[PDB]
Amino acid sequence: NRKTSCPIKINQFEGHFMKLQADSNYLLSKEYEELKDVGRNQSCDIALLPENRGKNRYNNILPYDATRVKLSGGSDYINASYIPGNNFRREYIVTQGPLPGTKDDFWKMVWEQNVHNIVMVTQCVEKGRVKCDHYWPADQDSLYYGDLILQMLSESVLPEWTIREFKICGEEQLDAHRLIRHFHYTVWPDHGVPETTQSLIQFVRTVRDYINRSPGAGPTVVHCSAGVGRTGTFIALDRILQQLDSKDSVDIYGAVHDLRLHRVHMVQTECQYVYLHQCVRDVLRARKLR
Ligand SMILES: [Cl-]
Ligand SMILES: [Cl-]
Repeated sequence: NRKTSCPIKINQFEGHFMKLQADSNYLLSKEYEELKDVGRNQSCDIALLPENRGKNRYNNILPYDATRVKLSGGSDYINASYIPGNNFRREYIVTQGPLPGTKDDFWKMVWEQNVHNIVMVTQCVEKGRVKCDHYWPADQDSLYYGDLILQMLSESVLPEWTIREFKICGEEQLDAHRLIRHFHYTVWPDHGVPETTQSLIQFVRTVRDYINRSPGAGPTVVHCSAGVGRTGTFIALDRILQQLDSKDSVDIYGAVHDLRLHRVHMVQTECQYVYLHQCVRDVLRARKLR
């Protein structure tokens, strides 16, 4: 029944988005609402098993069975979902903020899934509430995490994000040792989206640049506290900005639709949906004049 895609010619985008926003977002809200049930036929039965409650930060925010990431061994559960790319599977892994009791699991998944890049879009504490464990080392002294050894090589604080590099080694499969880059966006507001489009556009472009210069990146891990709206907004913006560099139409609706198929709450508020439109708007406004 419902639309899976709403492509807009770039030359029409400014007017499209104005029309969507007219009459207090009348049409924007109607469009957003058409996405409401996408993916929602899918079960999370494994995530709900009695063994796994402690492994979920939030008991009501769970991976679908069909797209969950599995750990090797006798207890395969982690709160994490695969997101396919346009050209190949497993472009992204979306996950929750690791718990003290799941941080070893997190690094095991990183190792086993050949991940080279992690994007974190939450602070560890927000508004007095714990949102994520500090699941990486506090300094440059090496530490075991389960069967893995980790050592932080650098930690670089920038105005709106912090970039860390780690050495990691686990049981040898496709590699025997690895460098991990971690991109920590530190300024997402406590309720609402970033104040500027520029900030997240530049964060997404920076991460994408680092990924693209890797000889082999693996899936990119993206997490907030729950692996929900902020993470989905990040990934959607990555897709949308690449679209603007390749095609003469942009499909924000489709980008969000595609994410919702694979995990609950991928772009979770109308405000995030609006923000994605504002980002596209602003890029196109600039380009029109250059
Ligand atoms: Cl996939
Ligand atoms: Cl791809």
